[PDB]
Amino acid sequence: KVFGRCELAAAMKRHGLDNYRGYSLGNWVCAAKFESNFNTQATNRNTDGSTDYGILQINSRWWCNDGRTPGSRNLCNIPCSALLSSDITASVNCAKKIVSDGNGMNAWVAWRNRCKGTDVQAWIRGCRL
Ligand SMILES: [Cl-]
Ligand SMILES: [Pt+2]
Ligand SMILES: [Pt+2]
Repeated sequence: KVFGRCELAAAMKRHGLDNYRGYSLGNWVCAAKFESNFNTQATNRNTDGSTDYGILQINSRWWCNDGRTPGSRNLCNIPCSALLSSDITASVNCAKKIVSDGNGMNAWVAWRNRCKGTDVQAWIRGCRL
């Protein structure tokens, strides 16, 4: 499922990401834009042999079990396949443990390089929330 900008914002807001640990909704949407281009089915192989999964490109080295990442953790206690659902509940729930880790949204390189310090609330601009 490829979300719409304001569709995704609404869904994330409905799941409690707006201002979660201080990160306004715009950050979470901008993160999704530059991670998966809003596509729940996005997958991408990392250099280390891990894979990034879903709307926020959650990664198999620490966060989920994909059955093929040697010496990884499943800190969110889910199959990585669960992050490719058209229902974003597990992507959001796992992002909430990721973002609490102490690194914040810096865990996402896309957010750090493309969203951090930008007018991120442009990404929610015009949406009925
Ligand atoms: Cl839900
Ligand atoms: Pt929820
Ligand atoms: Pt939902």
